[PDB]
This record gives sequence, C-alpha cells and structure tokens, in this order.
Amino acid sequence: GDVEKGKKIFVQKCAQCHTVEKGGKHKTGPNLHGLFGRKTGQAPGFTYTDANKNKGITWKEETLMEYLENPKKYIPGTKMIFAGIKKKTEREDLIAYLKKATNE
Amino acid sequence: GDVEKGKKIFVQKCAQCHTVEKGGKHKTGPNLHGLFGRKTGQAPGFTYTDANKNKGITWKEETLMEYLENPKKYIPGTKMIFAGIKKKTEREDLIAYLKKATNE
Ligand code: HEC
Ligand code: HEC
Repeated sequence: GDVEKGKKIFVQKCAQCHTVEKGGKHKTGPNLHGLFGRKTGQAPGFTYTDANKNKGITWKEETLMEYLENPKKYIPGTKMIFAGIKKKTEREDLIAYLKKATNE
Repeated sequence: GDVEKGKKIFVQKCAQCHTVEKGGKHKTGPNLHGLFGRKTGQAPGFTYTDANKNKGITWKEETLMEYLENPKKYIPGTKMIFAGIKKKTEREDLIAYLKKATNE
C-alpha cells in the first residue's frame, strides 16, 4: 500500500475524529497510536461503546481491512458520532440561527 | 434564542455535514435551506435513510428542539455518517499509512 496516498486518505476521511501521533489527543474518536497488535477498545482514557469494547479482536492489517470496509457491519452497535446538542440554550440559539439562515 | 451564538454553534457542530445557504450543496448531510414547515426527508436530490424519510413529522422550532437533543432517539434508524472506505486500494493505502504513523 502507498503511505503517501494513505496519508491523504487519512487527512480527508479520518483526521476529523482521530489523531495518530504519539501523545495525540482523543477527539470524537480515540487516538490510534499503538493500535497494531492491540485488542479493540483499548486506547487509554477513551470511553468506547460496549460493542467496540467487547468485539475482542486484535487490530492488524487483515482485521482493519475488514473493519474499514464497513465499521458497523464489523462491530454492530458501534457509534461514530453524537450529532445532537444536549444543552437547552445552545439548542435554542442554534434553532434561532437555522430559522434565519434556512429562510433567507 | 441568539442568532450570533447559534451561528457559532452551527459552524462548530453542523457545518461539517450540512450547508444552510440557498443553492447550497449536499455534503455528508442534506442542504437545510427551506427546512422550516417541510416534512422530514424532503431536501431535493438527497438520499435519506428510510427512517428519516418515514418519520413523517414537520420541521419547526418544537420538533427541532426534540430532534437535536438526540437525533437517534427521535429518528431511530437514522445514520449520520459512513466512516468506512469501500475501495480496496484506498483501504490498503490507508492501512499502510496507519501502520507507519501509529508506530513512530
Ligand atoms: C467521527 C465521525 C469518526 C470518523 C470520521 C472515523 N472514526 Fe474511527 N472511530 C470513531 C469513534 C467515535 C470510535 C469508537 C467507536 C465506539 O463504538 O466506541 C472509532 C473507532 C475506530 C477504531 C477502533 C479503535 C479501537 O478499537 O481502539 C478504528 C481502528 C478507527 N475508528 C479507525 C478509523 C479510520 C482509519 C477512519 C478513517 C477512514 C475513521 N476511523 C473515521 C470516530 C470516527
Ligand atoms: C455528519 C456527521 C452530520 C453532522 C455533524 C450533523 N448532521 Fe444532520 N444529518 C446528517 C445526515 C447524513 C442526515 C440524513 C440522515 C438520514 O437518516 O437520512 C442528517 C439529517 C439532519 C436533519 C433532518 C433533515 C431532513 O429531514 O430533511 C436535520 C434537521 C439535521 N440533520 C440538522 C443538523 C444540525 C442542526 C446539526 C448540528 C447540530 C447536524 N445536523 C449535525 C449528517 C450530519
């Protein structure tokens, strides 16, 4: 596989939720440094779904090839994002902006 | 609600998958212009899930307040993102980059 091309894919498709650097922060998704040879659900400090915690496989080329084809088929129950807004005041402010912008 | 604050929320939490401008493109999510007073699942040209197509409610302040609190509770079956990589060669290139970056 080509590292240059895979870097570009990573930046375009993965970096919004994941870092890969050593010492890198958790974002929407876990930091992935040391993933290879690690079991699912093991980045220290990250709260996974029970599905991702329990899948029990070891990450490596072959299992990433299958997972990446369709994460939710490979780990049914996995959740990639929470798209909502829990705070009442943020919801009200966002709704007021949407009422303006989606009408003008 | 405060339009200024809601604009900032939109940019930080929604704009990665949605546009709101008239004439705006579909991205991961549908363009939202003309949402208010429209039924779910109606942006022209966008392929929704059957869940979002069938929910059958009208979008307005009160229904957005509930949806935004937790989209998947309000529309069980909804899907916000496909995080995978369907092409074999992209997967191989991405895996090769991850093998390098997550180890160095
Ligand atoms: C935000 C919308 C995400 C995008 C885009 C991608 N990933 Fe992700 N990933 C995300 C979360 C929230 C989680 C944990 C899910 C859960 O059910 O707990 C994950 C998980 C992974 C994993 C497994 C990690 C582990 O077991 O420790 C991998 C290997 C992974 N994600 C890789 C990955 C790649 C390479 C992406 C680009 C194609 C990508 N993800 C997108 C959030 C998000
Ligand atoms: C990408 C990860 C998304 C983020 C972040 C947000 N939304 Fe979204 N939204 C997304 C998709 C793919 C879809 C269609 C889902 C389906 O099951 O088909 C939606 C849907 C909506 C809707 C309903 C639109 C309609 O019925 O026509 C609304 C009102 C909506 N999204 C609003 C919205 C807001 C305000 C967000 C910021 C808080 C937001 N979404 C995040 C994808 C994504």
